[PDB]
Amino acid sequence: ACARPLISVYSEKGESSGKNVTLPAVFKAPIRPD
Amino acid sequence: GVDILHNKDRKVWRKEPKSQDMYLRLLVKLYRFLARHTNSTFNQVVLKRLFMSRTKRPPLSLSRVIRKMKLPDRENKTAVVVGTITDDVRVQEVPKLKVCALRVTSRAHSRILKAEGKILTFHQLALDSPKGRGTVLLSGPRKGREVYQHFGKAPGTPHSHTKPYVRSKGRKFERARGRRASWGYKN
Amino acid sequence: SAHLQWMVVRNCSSFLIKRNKQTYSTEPNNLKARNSFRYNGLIHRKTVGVEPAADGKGVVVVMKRRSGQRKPATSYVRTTINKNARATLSSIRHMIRKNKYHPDLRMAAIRRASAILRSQKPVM
Amino acid sequence: AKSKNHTTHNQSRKWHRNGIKKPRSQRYESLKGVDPKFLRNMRFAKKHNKKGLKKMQANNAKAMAARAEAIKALVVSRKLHRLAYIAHPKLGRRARARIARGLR
Amino acid sequence: MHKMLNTDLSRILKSPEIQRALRAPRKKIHRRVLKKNPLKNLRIMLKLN
Amino acid sequence: APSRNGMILKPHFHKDWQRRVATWFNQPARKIRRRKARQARARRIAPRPAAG
Amino acid sequence: NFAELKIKRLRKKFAQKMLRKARRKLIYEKAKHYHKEYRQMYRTEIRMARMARKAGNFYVPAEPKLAFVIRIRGINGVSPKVRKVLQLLRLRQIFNGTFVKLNKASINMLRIVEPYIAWGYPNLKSVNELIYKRGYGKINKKRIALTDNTLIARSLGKYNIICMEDLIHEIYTVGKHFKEANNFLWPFKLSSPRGGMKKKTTHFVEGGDAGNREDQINRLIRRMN
Amino acid sequence: PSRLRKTRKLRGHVSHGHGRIGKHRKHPGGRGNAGGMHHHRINFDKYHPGYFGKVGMRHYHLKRNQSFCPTVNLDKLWTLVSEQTRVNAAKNKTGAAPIIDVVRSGYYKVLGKGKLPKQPVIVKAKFFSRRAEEKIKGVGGACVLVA
Amino acid sequence: PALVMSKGHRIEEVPELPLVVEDKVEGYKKTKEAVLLLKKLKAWNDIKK
RNA sequence: GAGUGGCGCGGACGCUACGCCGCGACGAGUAGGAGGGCCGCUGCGGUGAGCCUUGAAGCCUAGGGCGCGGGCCCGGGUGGAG
RNA sequence: CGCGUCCCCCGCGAGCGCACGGGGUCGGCGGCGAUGUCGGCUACCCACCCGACCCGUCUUGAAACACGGACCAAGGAGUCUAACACGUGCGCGAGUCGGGGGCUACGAAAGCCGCCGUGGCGCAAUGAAGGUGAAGGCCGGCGCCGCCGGCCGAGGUGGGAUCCCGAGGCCUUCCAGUCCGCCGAGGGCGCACCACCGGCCCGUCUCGCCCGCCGCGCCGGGGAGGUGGAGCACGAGCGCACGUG
Repeated sequence: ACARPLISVYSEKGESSGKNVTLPAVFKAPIRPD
Repeated sequence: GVDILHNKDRKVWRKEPKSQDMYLRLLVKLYRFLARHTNSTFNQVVLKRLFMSRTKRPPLSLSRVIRKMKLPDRENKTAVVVGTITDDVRVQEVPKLKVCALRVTSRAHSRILKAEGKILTFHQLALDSPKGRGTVLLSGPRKGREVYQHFGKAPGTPHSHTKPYVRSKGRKFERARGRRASWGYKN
Repeated sequence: SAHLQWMVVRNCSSFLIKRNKQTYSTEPNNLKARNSFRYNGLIHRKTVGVEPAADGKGVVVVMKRRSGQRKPATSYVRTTINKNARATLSSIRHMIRKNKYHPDLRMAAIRRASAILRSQKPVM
Repeated sequence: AKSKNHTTHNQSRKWHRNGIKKPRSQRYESLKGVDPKFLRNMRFAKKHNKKGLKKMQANNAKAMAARAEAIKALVVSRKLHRLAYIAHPKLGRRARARIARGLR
Repeated sequence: MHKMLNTDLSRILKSPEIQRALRAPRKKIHRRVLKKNPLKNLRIMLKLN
Repeated sequence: APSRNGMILKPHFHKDWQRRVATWFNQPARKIRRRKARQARARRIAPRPAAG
Repeated sequence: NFAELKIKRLRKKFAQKMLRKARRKLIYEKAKHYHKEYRQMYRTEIRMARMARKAGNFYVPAEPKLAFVIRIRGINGVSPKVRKVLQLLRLRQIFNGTFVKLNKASINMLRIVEPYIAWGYPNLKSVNELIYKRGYGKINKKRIALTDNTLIARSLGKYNIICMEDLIHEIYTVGKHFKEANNFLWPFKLSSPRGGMKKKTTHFVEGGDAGNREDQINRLIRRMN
Repeated sequence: PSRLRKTRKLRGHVSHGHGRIGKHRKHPGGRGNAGGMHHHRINFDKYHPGYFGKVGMRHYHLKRNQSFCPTVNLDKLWTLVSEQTRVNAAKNKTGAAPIIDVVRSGYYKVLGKGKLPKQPVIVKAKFFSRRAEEKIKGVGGACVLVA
Repeated sequence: PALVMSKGHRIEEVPELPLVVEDKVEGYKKTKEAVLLLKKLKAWNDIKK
């Protein structure tokens, strides 16, 4: 679908921060090796 | 020792699209399955048309998809093009349009959807209608391309309205000896 | 999706290995280990992997979960089965058939686990 | 340095490789080369066909009722036959069913 | 834009929308079958006549 | 000799044209030169407009 | 429930068994009917010739409705008209055979290729061996061997030719559906004549094999089949 | 890409796909458009009729600025002024026609090709066709001339 | 992550994500800070490769 | 097809879909055309957690083979850095 | 080879077993087996039998008493550039393209500008040119008028892949009977495209008549019918890459 999930953000220690970004629609753009 | 001419043995249709683009190749897999496992001949034509070259699937403009869907017994029907749907700027009124096309130009999207029309793709067209029941299958003009004006009978040979290959058209670029009775002759 | 990222991986993946009129896939979850839409262990939601245990004897069953499929660490859950040659093959038949978990890989996995059990079984 | 002047030797062999094609047998011949006094008049015959259309939709629809007054007002051996009757699943459906039940 | 929006045709081709309006799979493979002469073979003759 | 149906054209390559070929590998280095000669101009005329 | 669906699937499986056995008895009784026809056909030909000779008059029997045309000469150095007629008779390969019904239109096609064919009026047993052994079917433009009755029935059933014996009947007794039965048969791939040809080049009248052989094609059919 | 070319399939083959009888000789019909009237008369007649000879008046110092007169039709005239005007001038009851300056959009003449949608316009164009006037007047509008 | 493994990048211990880090990685001025980052995010096995 | 009335926890192979499979017919060939090369040479971006002083390239071979073929893979010797 | 029934003369038995039955198996066997034998087609040498002239080339025809070639290694010949045509792949699509310019190790790269889209080709043709420059029927006012109106409206025909409607039909000691699923008598809407008819725009010729008007004439537009055009008739181009010529 055009579903944009909630992509977390990681602190330098390797643990997940409480601040989260909606996956930009760039990442669901058509996968074209051509 | 059999007298068969093997001149006309290898048929020159297409078995697959020359395009290596995956989305169009994933669509072929979906219509290979339908062309054979449905009794429908819609799915035979749509499969055959996905293989075709750019020149063989021309852009059907919006105004034809207005015109060829205003016809009787074509109401509440989905217009299917295997080419593209380009926006025609010199048409004002745009009805509700259930349309399937491989591409639609973003200005035609802008036009069709705002008039409460729905745009599907060929994966959705299969879910809407596997056999293609209640679909208007259209194509744009295939003597559309300006290339076809140069074809046919020889330009310089009588009753030929054929466009000659000239570097540039003026008053002195292929106008005299073949084209006038005043010059050598007129065809 | 599964079918989309196959049409990329099918010819130009790093695991892909072509020589001697043969094609394989050196993926960490391909079992039968051939370049195939069925057995590719990167592509699908559900991925049964069978590997030799980190210890001497036993076979691990690598189960790929439902949730984290964009999550390369929290994805794969591993379970080591150090039992007899019957109820290691049985555990794997029970993990797949009776969970409805990728039942295409029900017999392909048991021929593998058997051949791992056959490998860590000394010579005379 | 004389040469061969002319021949038609290999030509019949060449003409039948794509076939001696008979010309494009199409309906509606063009009105090209028709005498331009006749063609003026036929062009005027098509020009004013609209003139007698209220006469036409009347006359061609009174002949439609004339089909409702004329069609509404209108109204080798024996042994192989009994087998051929039985041996196919439309006319020998119940006939096979009475053979099958007749072993009691 | 996407040329096709759902690319998971694992899901499409076995979804009940398509699965109603197929025809049945003809998976019975038919290999070549030998001829037998009527002079040589009796119970190949009795199959025909 | 012309083959078939095809455009009539007169290629202007009858001179010793290969001696006087101007190749544009200067271009990406020229734009660096023109830019450094434009900033160092503007840095001289310090409060004045740079277009002038 | 499935108490029905077990019993329902058996009844339909039973219904199709008794549908076979009803068709099977028809194929027998149609074949037994033909054994009477061929007896009555064979005997009336002799009968008419006896009541002629008793009177002292002559019984001229009917000019034969059916020929069997075998190609004998090769594919190299053949005239273009003679190429065309051979490939309208479906004789595209040396020692190919096809059944050709005689009329005015077909004998003039069989006289124009007289060097390149060995033709004649075939026997009832000559028709038998060609349709059983060498009998192949043109099903979906594929030379599929006539091994079962449900190949001829599949293609020729609409003309009520539902078995091999119906086809042999349609060939030998040139019926109203001879065209659809003859064109169904693939042109018969006969072997070289076992014993040797007399003289390929010349006509049969001048000690050759090229052209007409009235009852004498049957001597060469068994030589080749 | 040389590997994809034809020369790569002609290694081994002697003539290199240019005939064994008639050798690949340098210029066997002359260089370029040689023999246009002589030995290439048929090519230059069959596909390039009018090539040889003069026609019409020479015009020595011709500039392509004086003869500049680009045309819009009445077909795509409503593309030049935004969608916001066309709906407002249709919706409004006052009968005020929106002015379409054609010189602004880049065109100097309005030709009358298309079917103009039935609401009054004002066209401030430089040149006009007769049919172009009739359609603007027919719908019910003004053909304003401009300099 | 299927295509990134099929590319060949060692991504096996990447904890989750198309990986997004906090904005105090822009503020780094030494490699020892930057190496000890890729240890924690478990992308160091891609440089060890 | 479907409605409503009158004990045993079991079942091989598969399907790189550019794959797999089945049935028929056919296969000369200069000039010439097109296709397919997991044919071959040299550099480049990727990639194989590739190979290599426990011996790279090369070169020789009455060694083992493979491919219809182009060619290639190994064994042995030689060699010294890819 | 039943009975319970419908006329003219006299709807599932229950098993077995053998098999000329949609391409071979044996549930049959016996020998020899460590420095003297076993297999290894291939590859080394050799012999016999049949076949077998020396390649390349131009040529109607070469083993030629045609020419090049004693032998071996290495080198050695359809390239690159511009232009054009067509095919094919990609992107956007009445547009499209920054290619020149400017902005901000690899990087001389890449990213960006839109009041940098000038400009290129495309969207309009035609004429030497001045120029001109691409649908209309009818229905009312003035059996008719220019014209005040008036709703309506990019053709027609024939063939057309597909779609649509469906007279009726597709079963289980059974009868109505709803719902889906599907096929077909027959009927239509008909994409592309082709053939034909119309129309439309420019050039030119014949015909004939009306109109406009700050400027009435060597003015301006209009009409009918033939005819010339590389045109219109609800856009397909542009850029990029590849192939071939």
